[PDB]
Amino acid sequence: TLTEELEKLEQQITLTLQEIDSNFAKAHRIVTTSILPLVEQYGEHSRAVWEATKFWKQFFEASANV
Amino acid sequence: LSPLEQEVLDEYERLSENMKKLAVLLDELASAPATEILDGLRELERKTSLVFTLLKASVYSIVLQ
Repeated sequence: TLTEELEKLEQQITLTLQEIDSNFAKAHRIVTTSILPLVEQYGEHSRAVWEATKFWKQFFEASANV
Repeated sequence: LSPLEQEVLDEYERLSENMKKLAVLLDELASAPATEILDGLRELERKTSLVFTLLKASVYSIVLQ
């Protein structure tokens, strides 16, 4: 009973450790999956928006510069 | 002298006629549009301010804030 529970909980600990590793790696996969290309696309479209603002900003600069 | 008479008479007749034309034309030409001009221009101020003066306003607001 004593050594029984010892080995049992020891195996539970090892299993739980492997489970933690699995969840951890799952989060790792999620980030490495497509989050980086997603934000790259976001920044790309944002860059396009800056090209949009590149025109009208000139007029505001002109207003400041008379 | 009839030739002198004809000269001064016809010439001054032309001058009087031209001066009548001057008075009428100058008065209408410079009176009629004037009111229309200033009316449309005060309204133009009321309109142009809503594109340009507000531009200065927004610029000042953002740059200061």
